[PDB]
Amino acid sequence: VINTFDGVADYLQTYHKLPDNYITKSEAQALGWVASKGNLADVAPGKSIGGDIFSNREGKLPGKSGRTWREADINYTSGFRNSDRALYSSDWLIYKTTDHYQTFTKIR
Repeated sequence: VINTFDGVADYLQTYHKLPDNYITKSEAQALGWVASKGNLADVAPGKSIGGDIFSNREGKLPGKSGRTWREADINYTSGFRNSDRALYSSDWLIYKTTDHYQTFTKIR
């Protein structure tokens, strides 16, 4: 696998977790992923980067007391990471970005 904007959006809102094909960046690193060589598909077959906390430093996403944001890679299959991300909050607001977190649009 589930790695589309709608499939992961709907899965979160429901199971309140990412599907089984997602791993955090530090877990990928441990398995041998080196960002510079784009080898995630070779060291972690069928997995995608997801579940890491996203700072929202630039305040581009809506803030709230106790609200925390996480990101997940969307549409990834192999090679270097793409520019598509699903941003999800602890209270289940879902935003999408297709331009490396420059802009955001509400999806759930």
